[PDB]
Amino acid sequence: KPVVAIVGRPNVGKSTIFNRIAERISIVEDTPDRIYSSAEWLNYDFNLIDTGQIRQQAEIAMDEADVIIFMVNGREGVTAADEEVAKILYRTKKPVVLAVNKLDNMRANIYDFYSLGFGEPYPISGTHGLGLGDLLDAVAEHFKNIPETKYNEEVIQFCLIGRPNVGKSSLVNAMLGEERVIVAVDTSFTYNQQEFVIVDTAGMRKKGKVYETTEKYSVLRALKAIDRSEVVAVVLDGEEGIIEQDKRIAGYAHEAGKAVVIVVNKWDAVDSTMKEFEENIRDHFQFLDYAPILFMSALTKKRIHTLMPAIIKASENHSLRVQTNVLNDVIMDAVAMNPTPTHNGSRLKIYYATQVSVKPPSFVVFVNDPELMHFSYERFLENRIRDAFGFEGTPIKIFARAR
Ligand SMILES: Nc1nc2c(ncn2[C@@H]2O[C@H](COP(=O)(O)OP(=O)(O)O)[C@@H](O)[C@H]2O)c(=O)[nH]1
Repeated sequence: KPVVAIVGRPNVGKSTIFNRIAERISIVEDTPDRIYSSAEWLNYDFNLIDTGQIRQQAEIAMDEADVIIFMVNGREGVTAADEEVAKILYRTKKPVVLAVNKLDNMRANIYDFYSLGFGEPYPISGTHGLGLGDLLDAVAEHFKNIPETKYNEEVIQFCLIGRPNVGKSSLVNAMLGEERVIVAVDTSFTYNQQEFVIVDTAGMRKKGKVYETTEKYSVLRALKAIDRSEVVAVVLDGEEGIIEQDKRIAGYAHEAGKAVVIVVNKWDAVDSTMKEFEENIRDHFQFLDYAPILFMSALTKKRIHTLMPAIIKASENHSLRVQTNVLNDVIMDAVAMNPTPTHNGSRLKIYYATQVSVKPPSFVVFVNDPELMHFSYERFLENRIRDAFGFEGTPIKIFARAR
């Protein structure tokens, strides 16, 4: 069932590798010309795809395929022509893997290929079919995060999670009632003529034809939605306040690496009370600090509009992709301020940094010794980055590898 797309500028072995992991399909059940299932022998199954200036491939590809293999040529390196393909493929929420043709994993030791910014290279000799098992290992994993429900990439998916009676049902409509908004297990609406989807909106429709089973099945119901949403809205109870489950479902988002927002509903029904309740939230949600605290009301529409904007802001950042050149200026700037730690002689060195993921954005820092980068410096960098391009709404992770 999964769908994989080899992409890259022409004359890089795209056509070679395809035959490696190729029989064709014709008049059999499908959601599509020129589709193939995986080379039957192979460990796993999925569909391959022929995509038919390369902008046409790149879009048609990321229209119809949930894991994309972008393939350069390492005979003579990261071509000018290549960097524009990457630039096209930066506009996708789907995974991407980096095939580097004709190399020894040795000839692979090139920071240039990391720059392109889709993570680690995976070298592949093509004629001998070396280094390929690792590639399909790096691809297949993503099959485990492909949702069985799919939308156009320009659709934006989100959810209103929390404990019961807090506002979830009331508050969804108040938004839909606004004139900017224009009205299937989910609600598929538009705002400013742009598609939107509140994921599992039967979190409302089910609970009122059905006596409330128990905490377990509803939370699970919610965490399953979170797996499909890009922005979560953790929507509290303004009278009642903090607890277990709010935190529990809200902690899963950060641990899923999800764009979070903190809505405080039933604020009409509240009599300094903000900033004491804010730092009360920031105490008990001291990981969610990037995410903004909204003090709206569903019942009286108070600040109801302070919402879809904040989502778009969070959704925009969750995707937001930084230039490798600027980023390193920021990082070189980091150390000149605060020198790296001493481990009595052995000091940490930061050679080179680069973006690799999004949803949520993720950076690798290349160093002399990974464990020498203690978490303290790791966050210092994180805090520096956020004072540069904001990223206010989203989590970001910072891995680190030996050069
Ligand atoms: N009087 C009163 N009304 C409540 C109480 N709890 C909930 N409600 C009402 O029921 C609604 C519950 O909100 P809802 O959006 O359904 O939250 P959800 O059930 O978690 O989606 C509120 O807007 C309140 O008017 C309560 O303790 N007292």
